[PDB]
Amino acid sequence: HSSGLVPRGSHMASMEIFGKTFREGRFVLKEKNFTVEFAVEKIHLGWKISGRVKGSPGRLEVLRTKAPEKVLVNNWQSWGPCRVVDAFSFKPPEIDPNWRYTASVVPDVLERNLQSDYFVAEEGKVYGFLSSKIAHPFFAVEDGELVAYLEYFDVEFDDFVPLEPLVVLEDPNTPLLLEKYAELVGMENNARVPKHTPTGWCSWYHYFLDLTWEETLKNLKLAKNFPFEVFQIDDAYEKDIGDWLVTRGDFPSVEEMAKVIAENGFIPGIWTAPFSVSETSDVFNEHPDWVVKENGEPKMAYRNWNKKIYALDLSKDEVLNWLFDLFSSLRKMGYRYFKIDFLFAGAVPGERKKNITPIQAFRKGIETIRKAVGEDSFILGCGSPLLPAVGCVDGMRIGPDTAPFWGEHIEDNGAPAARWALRNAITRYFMHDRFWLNDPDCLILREEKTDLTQKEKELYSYTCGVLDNMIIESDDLSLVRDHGKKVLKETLELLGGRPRVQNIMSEDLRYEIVSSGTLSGNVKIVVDLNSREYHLEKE
Ligand SMILES: *[C@H]1[C@H](F)[C@@H](O)[C@@H](O)[C@]2(CO)C[C@H]12
Repeated sequence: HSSGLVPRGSHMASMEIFGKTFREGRFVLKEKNFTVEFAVEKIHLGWKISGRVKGSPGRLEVLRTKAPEKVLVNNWQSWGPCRVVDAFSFKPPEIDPNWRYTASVVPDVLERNLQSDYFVAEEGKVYGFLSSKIAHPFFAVEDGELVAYLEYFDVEFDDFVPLEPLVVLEDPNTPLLLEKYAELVGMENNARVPKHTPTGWCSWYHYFLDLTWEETLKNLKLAKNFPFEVFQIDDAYEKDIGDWLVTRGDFPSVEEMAKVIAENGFIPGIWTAPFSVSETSDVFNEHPDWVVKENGEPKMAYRNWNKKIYALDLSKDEVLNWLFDLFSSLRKMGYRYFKIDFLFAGAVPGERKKNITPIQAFRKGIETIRKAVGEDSFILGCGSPLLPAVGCVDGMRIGPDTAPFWGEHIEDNGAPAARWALRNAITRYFMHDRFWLNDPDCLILREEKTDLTQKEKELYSYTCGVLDNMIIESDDLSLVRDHGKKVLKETLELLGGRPRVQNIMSEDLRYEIVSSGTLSGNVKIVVDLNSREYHLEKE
């Protein structure tokens, strides 16, 4: 009555799991420096590999199989591409040293080989890891083979710790597979998926760093005529990166800002970059030992605001206690919506006080933030590693920044452009209502001080509505007139459904997207991001 299963098909015959022929079973791999105990089990729509590892697994090879020609690949963080690429014509990108870790947490890979983080898909199969709690899970294409790895960053384990589980799903319906992968991720990490999604206003994509409190107050008054729940102050108010409770210019205190917003009937929101401290900040120069190091010196995590930005060492209790105090204080002031940006800084490789992986460090930081703000606060992640944030954040930015222009000829390289922001909202659609609520970035609906056309505004906004994503507007509200108000109202009527991108493996920016059971019934939108055209059907 033996009941173990083995793949029947010829492609699956290439599969090697921890050096073993792929079939159901329990297995052990003993190497010089580590030991893995693992199990392969048949699950609905595929297979699941799980287990435990001890020793020094380093860059642990999990799976090797033949590489498909056309693969949907995924960058580890918000801004980076999720796109279909030819596996064999890859050339190593030039990586800007100011933003190296946005490209990859293991840039040594990306400098030689095509990399995908967390999952990779081909038409009819999905390979995907269900978590990133200790190791960083990634795939590389190495001379025609697709290889799955768990990167432990030289950390040694005296006792067994769990592997990040790997699934291999198979069915002709690729969107279904991605949706089922994401359901498994959500269960593995106890994803937060709020039943209510906030609407709101954000200052960034009109004012940028030039926001003043005078302009903020003008918008706070006008916002009373818009369907906004949250009113969120973005980067501009703070004296420096890390000095979150010190304000600049005409801004009142951080506490005062919250109270003005709340007295005006909005849920107050605030932006921080909580794992980042700039070289000029009070907090860094007061606590130079609080940052990740390289040869005992502070390691640059990225360069922005025209200065070197360092990463907080989230293995340190002093650091976690400082974050806890900060976010507790914010909650006490009345903020209930927190946009937390540049989160990848917390996971940069480097020297930390405790010998834990960068992913373990990251998880401690974001969990600390979660505890501080409480259950009833909404956390929106941004510039963030995706799988390690599941279970912590409520909302997640899943694309590069939008901008007040389309970017018809702008390179797909994670820089701001509405075309690529929207592309990622489409290709990472399946995370929505499974990992978290997807944030496609703000709608820019003004009719002046913008390079966007009316058709572009419609296309972006209606797509986001069909996708049931977060809807946040970012404009000088004075400059939003009848067209912009109408687009918003119509977008909000498209929400509420269960969306699917039906041709997720598309190579030419033309997508067919359906959503069942919206507030407008069943809907379909077909979009072309290069021609900037759409066709929308509503029941
Ligand atoms: C991170 C966010 F992705 C973006 O929306 C905006 O908040 C800024 C402000 O510095 C770029 C950073």
